[PDB]
Amino acid sequence: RRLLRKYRADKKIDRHVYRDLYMRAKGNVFRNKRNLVEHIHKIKNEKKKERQLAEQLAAKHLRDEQNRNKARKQELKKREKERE
Amino acid sequence: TMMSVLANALRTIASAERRGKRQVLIRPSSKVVVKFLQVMQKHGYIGEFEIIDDHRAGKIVVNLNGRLNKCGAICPRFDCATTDYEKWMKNILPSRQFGFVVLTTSLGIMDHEEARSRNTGGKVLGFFY
Amino acid sequence: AHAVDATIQHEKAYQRQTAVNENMHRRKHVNKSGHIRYSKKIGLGFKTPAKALNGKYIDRKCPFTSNVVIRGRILRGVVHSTKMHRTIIIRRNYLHFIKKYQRYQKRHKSLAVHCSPAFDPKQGDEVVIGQCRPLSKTIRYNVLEVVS
Amino acid sequence: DTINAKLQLVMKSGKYVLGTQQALTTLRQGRSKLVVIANNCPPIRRAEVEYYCTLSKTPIHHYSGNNLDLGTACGKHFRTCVLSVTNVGDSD
Amino acid sequence: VRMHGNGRGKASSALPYRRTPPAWLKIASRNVVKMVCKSSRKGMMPSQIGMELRDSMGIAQVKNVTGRKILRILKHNGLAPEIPEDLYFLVKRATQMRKHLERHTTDRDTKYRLILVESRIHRLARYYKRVKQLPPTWKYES
Amino acid sequence: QPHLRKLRKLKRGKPSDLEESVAKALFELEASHKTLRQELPRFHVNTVREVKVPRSKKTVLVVFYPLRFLMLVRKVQRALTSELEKRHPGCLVMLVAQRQITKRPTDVYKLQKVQRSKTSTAVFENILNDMIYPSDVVGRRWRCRTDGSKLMKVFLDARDRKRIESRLRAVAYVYKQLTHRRVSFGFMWNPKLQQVSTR
RNA sequence: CAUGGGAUAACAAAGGAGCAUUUUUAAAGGUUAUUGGAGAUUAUGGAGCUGUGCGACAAAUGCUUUCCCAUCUCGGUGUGGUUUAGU
Ligand SMILES: [Mg+2]
Repeated sequence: RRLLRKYRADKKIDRHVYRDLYMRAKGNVFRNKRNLVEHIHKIKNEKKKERQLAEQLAAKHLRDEQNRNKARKQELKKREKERE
Repeated sequence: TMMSVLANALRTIASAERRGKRQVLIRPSSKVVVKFLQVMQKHGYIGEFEIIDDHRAGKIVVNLNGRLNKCGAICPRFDCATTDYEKWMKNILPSRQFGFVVLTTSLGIMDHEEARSRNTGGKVLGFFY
Repeated sequence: AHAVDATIQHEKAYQRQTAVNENMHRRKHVNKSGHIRYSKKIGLGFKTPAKALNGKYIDRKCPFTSNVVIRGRILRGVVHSTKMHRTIIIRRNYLHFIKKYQRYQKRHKSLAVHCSPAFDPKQGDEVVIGQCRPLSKTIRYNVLEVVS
Repeated sequence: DTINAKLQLVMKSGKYVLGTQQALTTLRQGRSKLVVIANNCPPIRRAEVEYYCTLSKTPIHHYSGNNLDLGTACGKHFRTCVLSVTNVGDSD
Repeated sequence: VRMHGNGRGKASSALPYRRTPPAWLKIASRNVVKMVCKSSRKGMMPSQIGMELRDSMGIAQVKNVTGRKILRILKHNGLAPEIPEDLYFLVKRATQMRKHLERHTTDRDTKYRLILVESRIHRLARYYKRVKQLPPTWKYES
Repeated sequence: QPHLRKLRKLKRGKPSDLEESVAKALFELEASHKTLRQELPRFHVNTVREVKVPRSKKTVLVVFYPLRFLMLVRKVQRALTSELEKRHPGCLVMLVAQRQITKRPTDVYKLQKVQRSKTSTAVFENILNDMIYPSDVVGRRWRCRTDGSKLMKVFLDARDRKRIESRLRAVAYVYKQLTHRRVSFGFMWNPKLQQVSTR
């Protein structure tokens, strides 16, 4: 619990991960400090991988929106120029 | 719950033929049912039939000449090799001289004599004689 | 003259590939990142994953970055469990024909398959597995491709 | 119940505040449009909220259930004695 | 009617073969969309919206006018119910029974109806989870 | 020429005689006619196809327009076809939207991805609706004769009999020329009760 | 195990706003061949990357729109129906 409070105060973990690990520590899931630290590092690595994937998807979405808007404005220019 | 539309249709036709009716209404309709009806119509066991569109599974009105002794579906659709035609003719047909076994082949829905001539197997749909 | 990679090295013995010497730079065994990494093209028209070519993981049982070769049966299955480390259980579902009743039964077989870190399959994913030498008591196959 | 449908709609689209203290805060301002009080409410607190509603000309509804029922009808997992909807959110 | 009971009722509506809206219906497609969207914002489920338009505006079928179903229109505007409409009504049914059964513990008939309603929910929820109209790990709670 | 704006830009270079005549009529109607004035400026056609109906007088001017103008045409189609017909004596004018058909795939996975409006069944029934638009199909039958033929009969409301009966033969022939499919027409005075009219 | 057929089915995916135009041109910016090899260094351009324009096409759904403010008897057709337009 002391390690978990220190990690939460140092912002290595967020309050949700803190709550999950607090209930797991009450539940005899971690044998010692090193086991808890290893679990924390595994969770952090998984979060980093998932967040990298989310950033990649977000970038792809923003590029798709840019292409759609550019095509729409090109269409507007085409329709205005066809007016002759 | 209705599980086989073809079996329902063939059962309805067989009942109408047993009662000697001139026409019978089939509901629901299907592509397989229409293909089966065209096979029977090709060999002359039924007359003209009309497909009625209702923006759902349609209905079929079949005119019946009294030439159809019995028609029925075979469930499940057992696989039939080209060597198994004689076995099925023995088991379900009244004779070797008349009656047809209807197959689902990759070349389409056809009677067993046509399928044998095309050297193709498939799944048995039903029979009529 | 590189720094010891913390992420890879946690096994009480230095983790390294046995095909190349990572200390001395040569051309072909150098990936995009510039590190010396061994990778081979397995046969049967299977592309080497980009993570195998440019990744940093060390796996002595990977079909693309080690001496494990693929020969024999190429099978298809669906991932069933990923609870082990670098190993997955796949399930092959099939119909068995009972001759007497002219009908089928649903049957399944479970296989332990080594999964390279180049892939990240989840339960329900379909994978292509190739036969290799016995890697453990039960493992006889390696993951070659993942289809989501 | 009509009030249950209206509350569900306000939760969906409108703006609301839960608790007696925040309801009194919205009543002191000119923001409250409707006040819902559970039949469980302590009588003095209910009298105080009703007095605020009368001074502010705010409609007041006496819910047929208790604070647990009001919290459930709000889609909440806690109990609320007083509800105050600040924006009906097209409800009524 | 059929599921969880011996009823064999056939009562239903029979949609017409001719889908073209009548010539006297002068309401434009866009105005209908504003009507359904504002009726949903008024707090009506898709079924209630359709009955309102049918009985008052002469709009027999919203789909035959706008080309889109009422729920589809709400989804496009984001107004779709979070929980599907029917699953909402069954859950409300089960809740109302359970409130009744708290006070009447001897009401064994309502207990029997409650089992059916919940055993119906756990197949409807299975369907919506398989169809991804509901989150995975969505569970009905008594 | 200003009337050439009522054609697709590809056709403006060397328009046909029928296309130029239709384009000129559309350009005049866009200002002369009260109802057409509010719709025709946003409108242009693809091509004009002439169809000779055997054993009949007059011809059929099949006018193809982009499918994106479907609702625009349906708004004023009855006025538009009547105006074009009086512009072209001895002719019938049919406004058919140009629709694309995706050939039916042989793969079950590609079949699930087919846009249902691009299927031949949907397109062919939409073309039939285009050529009879003021009237609507009230019933559809398939007569499967004993010789293997399958003829489709389409029933129209008997009210529209005095308005569409003359052009029904032309509609049937143009439908066969465009879809390579045969159609027969009948009239029901009580489509609800499926009651056919004798005459 | 290879190959041909695709009717009947199976497996998988989706749950439909949970979604996705091409082609001319020019200009603006930012560890490849070839120079006779081989070892540096350089710069020059390709080619992609954006944005500025430009020409020719399409487009399954009308921006010559929509919404929000504000000012105010003639032809064709059939043997009578049809878009007008006068009553
Ligand atoms: Mg049951």
